[PDB]
Amino acid sequence: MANSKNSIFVGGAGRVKQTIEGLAQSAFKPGQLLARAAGDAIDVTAKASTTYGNEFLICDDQPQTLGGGTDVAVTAGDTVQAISVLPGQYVLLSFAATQNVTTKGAAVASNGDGNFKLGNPATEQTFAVTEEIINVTTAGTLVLCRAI
Amino acid sequence: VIESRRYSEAGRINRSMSGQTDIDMDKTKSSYQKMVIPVFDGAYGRDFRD
Amino acid sequence: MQRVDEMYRLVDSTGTGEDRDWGNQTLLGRLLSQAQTVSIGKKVIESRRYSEAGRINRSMSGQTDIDMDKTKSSYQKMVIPVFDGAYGRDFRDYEAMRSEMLPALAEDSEEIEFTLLDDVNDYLWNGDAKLKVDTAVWGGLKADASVAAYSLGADLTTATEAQVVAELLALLDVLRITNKKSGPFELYISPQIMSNWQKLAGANTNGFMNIMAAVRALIPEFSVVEADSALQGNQVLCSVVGTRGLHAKIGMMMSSYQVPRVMHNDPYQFVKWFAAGFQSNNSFSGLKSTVYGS
Amino acid sequence: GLHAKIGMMMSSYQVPRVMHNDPYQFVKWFAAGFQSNNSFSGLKSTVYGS
Repeated sequence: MANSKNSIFVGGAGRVKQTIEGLAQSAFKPGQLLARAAGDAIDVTAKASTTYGNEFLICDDQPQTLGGGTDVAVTAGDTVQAISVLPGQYVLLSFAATQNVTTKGAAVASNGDGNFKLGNPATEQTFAVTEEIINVTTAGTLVLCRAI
Repeated sequence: VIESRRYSEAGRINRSMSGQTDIDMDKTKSSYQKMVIPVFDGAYGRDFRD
Repeated sequence: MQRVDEMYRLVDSTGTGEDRDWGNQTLLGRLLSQAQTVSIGKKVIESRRYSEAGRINRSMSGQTDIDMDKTKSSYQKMVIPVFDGAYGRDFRDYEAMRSEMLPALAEDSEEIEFTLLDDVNDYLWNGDAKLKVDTAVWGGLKADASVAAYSLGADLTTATEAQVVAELLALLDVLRITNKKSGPFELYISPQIMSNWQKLAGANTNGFMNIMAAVRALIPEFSVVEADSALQGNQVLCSVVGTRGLHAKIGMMMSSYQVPRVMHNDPYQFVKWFAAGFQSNNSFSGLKSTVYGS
Repeated sequence: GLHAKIGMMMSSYQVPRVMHNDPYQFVKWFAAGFQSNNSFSGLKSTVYGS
């Protein structure tokens, strides 16, 4: 595989990431959309797809010295290190099933389950823009996208 | 048990005509494999009068 | 050190990695060792090939109108693109792995550097219709208009010893006959064909000899016969290397540096970059110099 | 590739006799283990034909 996908923040050689720490509530996989809640705990979003004003908050992969990878789920009830995405960076998202990415530059909406999808940019908040031409069929595949 | 570490391969590369576009980073994962050490034994023996 | 809850196990974190392939970069290892080094910024290079002309009359006396003509010219171009790649870890991890003396950075500089060369092969052997200045595309060694296309008739994976040399000379005669080129040629084969050229001959009924010992005994034109992993199946390639055939020009040699850390929690990052280009020689009229088999 | 690790080399001893009619007995024991190598991707190193 010439496109190795073992780091969820691949967005330039001079751009550092912005980290939002917090507590866990469930066991999600790295690369999914999050939403902070009451107390100081983070979990999956579970908001509607047609709701604006959400912050671009994805789950960073955990450190190598804590048993973390791009497919290892997080341990519940602990400190999950996340990423707030600035506009103009590339990040590996995680799409849903049965959608093909044909052109580099389509709009990336947010599904209600914590994954992303190609939606019409007239009724949902556009988070990012596609940057890789692949076709996915299993829910949970990593697709490169630019956050602008 | 005796364990041993086998790491992986990584690297992303983009081709540029100008030389100024955003380049890509990666890192090396790791995993382990393990063997096992059991014990074998056997004996033999005769009586006293024989 | 050795929590007594689990003190049965034994670890030796030294790592192995992964070995590459069989005949991975044999062709590119020869081109980049004979390459000419140009300055960076020169995106296009050029060269000239003149022609042949001249009309001639004959008589018994000599008093006839002597004719005259001259020689035209045309130019051939290449292109120099830039390749790059990077790698990096965080701050809390690398200070942890520095404690137990795990070399987790030198097991990337010897690893991205392999992937940097390995995506030159996707440009050398497949090309790209993305890097074009005026008309200097490259297209790839199996789709270019500067590469002679020749269709094989017999499958070289199942054929006998006799049909191999009968269909290897029909490949070499698209360089000696219909393209007028000379000099020592060299051949590059698939990994699968190099397997099947080890089996029983079928003709030499004295002892046991293999098909590879027949090709380099009947055809001594082939100066170098190696395997290369870029081909797969029933496909071969014969050409000339050097400045008068398939050649490469290096823009900037492979260098590496470290992005400097400003704050105390700046992540470690390193960058490797490289720039070179490929072109095969053509004559003025259109006499090619490389043949790609099927 | 295919390798072995020996826990304890092959040794032998005699169970000692206490009374005058204790039977003669001897014991041999041994301990080792086997494993073939395996990469990260699953690129193996041994082939078993049929």
